[PDB]
Amino acid sequence: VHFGHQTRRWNPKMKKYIGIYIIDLQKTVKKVDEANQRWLGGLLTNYKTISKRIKRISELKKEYDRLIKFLKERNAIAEARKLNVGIVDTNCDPDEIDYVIPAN
Amino acid sequence: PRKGSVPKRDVLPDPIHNSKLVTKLINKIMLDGKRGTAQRILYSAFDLVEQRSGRDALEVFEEAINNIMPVLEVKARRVGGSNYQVPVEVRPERRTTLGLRWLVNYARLRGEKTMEDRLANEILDAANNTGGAVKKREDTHKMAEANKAFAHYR
Amino acid sequence: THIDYKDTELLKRFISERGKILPRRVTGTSAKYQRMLTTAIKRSRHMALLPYVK
Amino acid sequence: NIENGVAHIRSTFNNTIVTITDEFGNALSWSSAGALGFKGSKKSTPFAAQMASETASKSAMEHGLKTVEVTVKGPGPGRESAIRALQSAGLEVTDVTPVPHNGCRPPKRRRV
RNA sequence: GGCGACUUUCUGGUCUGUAACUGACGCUGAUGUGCGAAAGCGUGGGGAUCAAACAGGAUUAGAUACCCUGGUAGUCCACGCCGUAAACGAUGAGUGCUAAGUGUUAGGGGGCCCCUUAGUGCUGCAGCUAACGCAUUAAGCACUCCGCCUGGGGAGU
RNA sequence: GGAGGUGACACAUGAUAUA
RNA sequence: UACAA
Ligand SMILES: [Mg+2]
Ligand SMILES: [Mg+2]
Ligand SMILES: [Mg+2]
Ligand SMILES: [Mg+2]
Ligand SMILES: [Mg+2]
Ligand SMILES: [Mg+2]
Ligand SMILES: [Mg+2]
Ligand SMILES: [Mg+2]
Ligand SMILES: [Mg+2]
Ligand SMILES: [Mg+2]
Ligand SMILES: [Mg+2]
Ligand SMILES: [Mg+2]
Repeated sequence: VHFGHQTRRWNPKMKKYIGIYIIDLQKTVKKVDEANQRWLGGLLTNYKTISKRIKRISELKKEYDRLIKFLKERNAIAEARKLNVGIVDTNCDPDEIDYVIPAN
Repeated sequence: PRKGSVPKRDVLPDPIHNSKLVTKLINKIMLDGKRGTAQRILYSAFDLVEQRSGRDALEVFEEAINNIMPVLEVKARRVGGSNYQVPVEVRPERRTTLGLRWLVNYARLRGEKTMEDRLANEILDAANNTGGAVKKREDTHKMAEANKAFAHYR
Repeated sequence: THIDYKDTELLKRFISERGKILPRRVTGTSAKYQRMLTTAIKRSRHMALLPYVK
Repeated sequence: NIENGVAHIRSTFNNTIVTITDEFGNALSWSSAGALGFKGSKKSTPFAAQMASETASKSAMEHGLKTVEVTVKGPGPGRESAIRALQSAGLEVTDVTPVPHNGCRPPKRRRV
């Protein structure tokens, strides 16, 4: 859980956390103490609308089959980073993680 | 049409000669839905054929139709400033259409007084490789072989 | 090594079936080698050691 | 009576010309699309080329020619048609298109 | 600006490494002086191809065009002149500093890879921008010098 | 997938403001 | 629409 992505794509901000690059296992352990489907656009920023679908899911079969299945993560961070913890590989941006775990 | 080909309608064989081609001929003869007149003309014409030739009317009629049906036709085409008459091969179902259409159309232009007389003489003529309908087929091949260089268009 | 225009056997390997110089992306030669190759082949063509167009 | 020969094909975008000779270069019989009464766009069709090599070959074989070589030229579409028909006239088949090594200036492009 | 077959002769510049040497001898640059595609001009040669003008043939209501058949200057050489182009990266020169990734050209060092110079491309942060975009080859951050701009037309008259 | 290089018959016209 | 022709 400490072998990151290839060198030809490693973000420069993971140099402290980092052939291929190997993660900082020693630093992740100290960081770990400090700390499945598509993410709908506006899951957090549009709860005034999603909750209606969440409520309508609780309350047709064609909708529910996709609704149950529903209710890489750049959409989610913006929904949270704009509101003012997560595994952060070398290719991922660390500057936008409050509790970054530098483990693969 | 743009979507695709449309299914065609079958016809019944005629009660006298057990022939679907004869039924299709009656429909070409028929005007304004008057089928009884068309049937009367066709069966009277076939009696004239059978006795002016000595043979079966149907047998003469298949010979006559084979001499009218074309094998090659010409199609209009626009090719960048020059209309080209592209020669194409007539499909088997269109061959029968043109054979029957030309036979009736050129029987209508003849000088005999009754249509049964005109149709019977067209059939007898076309069975001897003559007449207006056979000439029209000849002029269609004469237009096609004059353009067989243009067969490379589509 | 420096390519000699007299060494026709080495040069023939880099010409095609019509006597054309083969591109280096085909033969895998490097850029500086291909430049030396081209001068030697043109020298050898002039001395009739290699054909212009066969 | 000559048996060994060479067949020259000159296919352009306006006309196809075929000349048959020995290896000594002295011609024996020639035809073209124009020699068959074809005019204009008819003179360039691949079909119209084959009617010309067939005519040319029949005249060369009349002299008694059996084996002929092929030299093809020009970008005219009547190339396969005029070459396959060479083997289709009882003749035994055993590119000379001029390319310059950057010589003379070509004419201006047509602004049609 | 430009430079493309090969050979010889004459000759300019750049790059890398080294750290012998000199010891700030540098940068920029008004005026000035030179070089400067193509067309063009003068004198004299040359003249294959192509081709302004021009002629004929087409097309068209007309066709002083586009297309076709020809064709002169010119296109080529030498020596003078001309000094202009969307002469463009539409981006003046010099110097330093500021994430990365990835091709390529010419080198160097070390163990095909790693490091490093100098060019030449693409992508892309920070920053900048009206936006497009630029982004260690800046259009970022700074200092020096030069050139230039101040609504459009009239008029580069 | 997106860029940069490379190459590739005939058809005339429609006043001013207000829109 | 008010015009122009
Ligand atoms: Mg150098
Ligand atoms: Mg200076
Ligand atoms: Mg000055
Ligand atoms: Mg000049
Ligand atoms: Mg001309
Ligand atoms: Mg001159
Ligand atoms: Mg000069
Ligand atoms: Mg300017
Ligand atoms: Mg600067
Ligand atoms: Mg700078
Ligand atoms: Mg960029
Ligand atoms: Mg670089």
